[PDB]
Amino acid sequence: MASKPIEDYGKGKGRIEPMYIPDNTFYNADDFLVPPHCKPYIDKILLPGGLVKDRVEKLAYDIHRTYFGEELHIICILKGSRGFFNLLIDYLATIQKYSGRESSVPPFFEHYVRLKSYQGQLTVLSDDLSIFRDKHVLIVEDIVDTGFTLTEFGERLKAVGPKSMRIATLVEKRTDRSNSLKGDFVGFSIEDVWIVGCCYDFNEMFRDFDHVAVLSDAARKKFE
Amino acid sequence: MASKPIEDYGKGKGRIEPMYIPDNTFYNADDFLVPPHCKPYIDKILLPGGLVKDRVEKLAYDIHRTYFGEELHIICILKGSRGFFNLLIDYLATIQKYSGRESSVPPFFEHYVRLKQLTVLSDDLSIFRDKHVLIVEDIVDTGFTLTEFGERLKAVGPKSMRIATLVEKRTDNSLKGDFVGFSIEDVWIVGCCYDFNEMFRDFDHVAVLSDAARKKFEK
Amino acid sequence: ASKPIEDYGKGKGRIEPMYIPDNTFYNADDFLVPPHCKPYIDKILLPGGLVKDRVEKLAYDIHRTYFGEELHIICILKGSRGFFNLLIDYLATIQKYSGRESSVPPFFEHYVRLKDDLSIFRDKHVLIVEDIVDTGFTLTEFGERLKAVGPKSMRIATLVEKRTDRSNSLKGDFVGFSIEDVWIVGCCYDFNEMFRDFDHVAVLSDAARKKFE
Amino acid sequence: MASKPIEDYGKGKGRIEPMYIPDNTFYNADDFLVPPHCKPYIDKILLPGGLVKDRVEKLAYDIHRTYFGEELHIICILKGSRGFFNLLIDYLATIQKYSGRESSVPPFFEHYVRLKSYQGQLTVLSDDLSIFRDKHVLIVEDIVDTGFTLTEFGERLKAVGPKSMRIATLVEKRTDRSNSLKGDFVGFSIEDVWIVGCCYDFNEMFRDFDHVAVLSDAARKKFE
Ligand SMILES: O=c1[nH]cnc2c1ncn2[C@@H]1O[C@H](COP(=O)(O)O)[C@@H](O)[C@H]1O
Ligand SMILES: O=c1[nH]cnc2c1ncn2[C@@H]1O[C@H](COP(=O)(O)O)[C@@H](O)[C@H]1O
Ligand SMILES: O=c1[nH]cnc2c1ncn2[C@@H]1O[C@H](COP(=O)(O)O)[C@@H](O)[C@H]1O
Ligand SMILES: O=c1[nH]cnc2c1ncn2[C@@H]1O[C@H](COP(=O)(O)O)[C@@H](O)[C@H]1O
Repeated sequence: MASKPIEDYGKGKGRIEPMYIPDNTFYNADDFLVPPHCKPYIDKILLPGGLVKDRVEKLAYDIHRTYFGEELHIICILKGSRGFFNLLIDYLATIQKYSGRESSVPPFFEHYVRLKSYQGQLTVLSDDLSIFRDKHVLIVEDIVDTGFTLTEFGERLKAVGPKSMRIATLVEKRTDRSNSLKGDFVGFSIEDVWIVGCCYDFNEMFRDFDHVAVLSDAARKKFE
Repeated sequence: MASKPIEDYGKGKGRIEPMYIPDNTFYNADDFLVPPHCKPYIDKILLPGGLVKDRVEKLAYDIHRTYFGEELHIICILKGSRGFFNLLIDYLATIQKYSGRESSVPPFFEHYVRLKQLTVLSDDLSIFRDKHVLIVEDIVDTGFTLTEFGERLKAVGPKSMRIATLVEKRTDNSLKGDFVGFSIEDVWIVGCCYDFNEMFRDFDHVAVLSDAARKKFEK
Repeated sequence: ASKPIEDYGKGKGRIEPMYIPDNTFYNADDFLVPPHCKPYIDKILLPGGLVKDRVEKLAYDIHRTYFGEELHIICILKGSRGFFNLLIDYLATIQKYSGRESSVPPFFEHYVRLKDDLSIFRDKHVLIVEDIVDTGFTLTEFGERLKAVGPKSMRIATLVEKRTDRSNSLKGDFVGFSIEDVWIVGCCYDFNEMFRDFDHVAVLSDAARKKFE
Repeated sequence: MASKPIEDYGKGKGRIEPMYIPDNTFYNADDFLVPPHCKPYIDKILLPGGLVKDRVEKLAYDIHRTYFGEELHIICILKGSRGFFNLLIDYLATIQKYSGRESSVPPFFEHYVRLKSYQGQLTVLSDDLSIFRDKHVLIVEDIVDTGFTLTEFGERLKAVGPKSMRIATLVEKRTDRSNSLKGDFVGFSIEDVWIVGCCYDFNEMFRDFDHVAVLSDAARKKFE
């Protein structure tokens, strides 16, 4: 199960389709507890924080099944993936701990990279990538929009010759701006809106909000 | 904030309206991790367990503001309300522990009653005379259980009486809670402590009772 | 898997509990204590997180013992509410992530209170969940009434057992901790209905006893 | 509350003393659920994972009081402080959300720096540190042993002229090798032993184990 041709990277071949959130589907912010610093700026909730956690649990189970009994090197793309990545590795460990079928291989080995995208150029702040040579690698990203970040990071990783490369992203946007790259383990498919909350930011703001929400015309102005 | 006329009980007067879940609107069970004993029987998830939790956090916040600084007696109607009740008391305690404005009264005093048509079995209610009482119920359908118990509780002379219920069904008129998580369509739900002949309580999400479920578990 | 009725209360074949030595405690000032409890809590015998870590292991032991079997778990209200809710969360999660699949639910829950119809427990595997065993009187007497209905098997899960001077003391089958003989409050444990919502297991202090007697 | 002379960095001046764990005081591993990959190696548990969580809640409350009202920039020292830092920011956000207060300022601003120490040399992998000029900065670290890493990193951060600089560390060791640096928000004071578990590693092993254990002889030999 862990094996996968390197050329399938970014194709999402053989993936389990993500949960589909239809266009214009939102919950009211007023039905949730919204902290004061966020209250003026949040109107519509796309993904309740608890719904995110439920979905991440299923993804972790899918990931556990793929890499069962294999060494798994998981890369957190900082800053955005922090929340998703921390949830995923907590579930991977717990699943492994309670599994009725045991292994002497740890559930994962964690790695961190900082990607700064300019759409154009991609900056990388990370340790040497040669460590990934011959490893099963799982890249964790918060959201895929155009696909640029993961495509060019993907080429830089293929150069060191990993054993396999897969992508986990919490959300994928349905957008005409996409280069067609898709993830292998995807939480949700959403319409083309800018989201905030649950680590998603807008100019470094709103990461601590517990739910995934849509901007607000209001908020774009005060924080642009 | 805590005072309120006893005859307002069951009217939902001045409440914050619940989250409205439109008819025929569900998540696909295949998008969630479903345990093997439930796999064959769950197809439509009405309320993900996380959505439940997020909503209960908000109700606990509304409850905390309603009884702030007041002695609050909360009654759990067993067995169905235990998961919501347990979630609610956990948020109440945490909200009070992290509050700026401090207090010497505990966040709640807990009490338990059970079901028998079923009615509540509640060992000597005279301890509720002159107390602020909050009754916690898993779901309100016809409103019979809460109406019948509410009359018996009124008889001991509580200081106030309010209802928290996770879900209220839209069914043909009717008793309403004060702190209500969700308004849903008139369907039978299982999971998250909701049962169908004692089955499905431990499933983590709120699902619609399927045909397969009904046929397998019908008494 | 399931066992002789006469072994009830003996803890026969059990895994001994974590043994907390006499006079061993944490300082309450190292923890966050809410204002209603702060005047009264000084010594923490069991941090709430240690209770949760230990309940995880007991739930795993219970999962193993009843694997594949229909398990009816009885919660002795009100004190056992915290422990029982922890236990059933873990039992369900362990089953859900096991992957070593089973069609029976992880448990069927049941509730009893202190001063009902036990007939439903005839021919059932029963686990009685109790918050703490002190003299053992509560579980001895309840056990005799449950034995009268003819359960298939009976075992006891108790979060704590006190070390008393009593001989032939009732022992549980899945026990979290052995502690010194002192009154404890917090984590659902009470003193005249006070302190249940505090997050940690504390020793009842003199101030607490005098204030809440 | 949040102001403090830059010269006091590393002195733990005016701090709330940590929980003191006496020498040779531990829990037995058999009383906990230990996953198959760790089972042969864990004997002694110094700090159950749940005791860590309860302690970090108190430390989060202390931090919350210290920076109440101000903009707090908290830096996660990768990789070891990942789990501590994640717990910390969860608590800070939850504390603020439930507070009587109605702040308009977010509970924190997150930042990540990977440090690699050689006792010597210190490699700093991060985004530009000059964004911390005139900010209240809290450095989050997993454990202070010699104090070398935080002394050297402290000097590199003083060069951008932060408004204040404090240190949160989950554990500090009672050692002979220490240069005397001590943290301002410290969870525990422990005897001088190597610890693994709860993100603490021994050559990149054991991070996912849920409890803080002492490195055993079986672990050393196996992972030396
Ligand atoms: O809706 C959004 N909210 C917050 N960040 C986003 C959003 N969409 C894209 N991004 C950011 O842009 C990066 C990837 O964009 P891509 O390279 O166009 O696929 C993510 O890793 C995020 O940092
Ligand atoms: O859809 C359902 N699923 C599970 N239990 C239900 C459902 N609808 C009603 N009940 C049970 O019926 C009891 C009382 O309903 P009511 O008295 O008609 O309002 C509730 O306390 C529930 O536990
Ligand atoms: O130290 C204690 N704190 C709180 N309740 C206790 C304590 N010791 C005994 N109890 C209560 O007394 C009952 C057990 O007493 P026993 O029958 O003497 O074993 C339990 O149901 C508890 O709820
Ligand atoms: O007992 C230990 N277990 C795991 N890592 C440790 C231990 N002691 C020190 N370290 C690592 O060594 C780094 C440097 O500690 P220093 O000696 O104070 O510079 C810390 O940030 C830890 O990551």
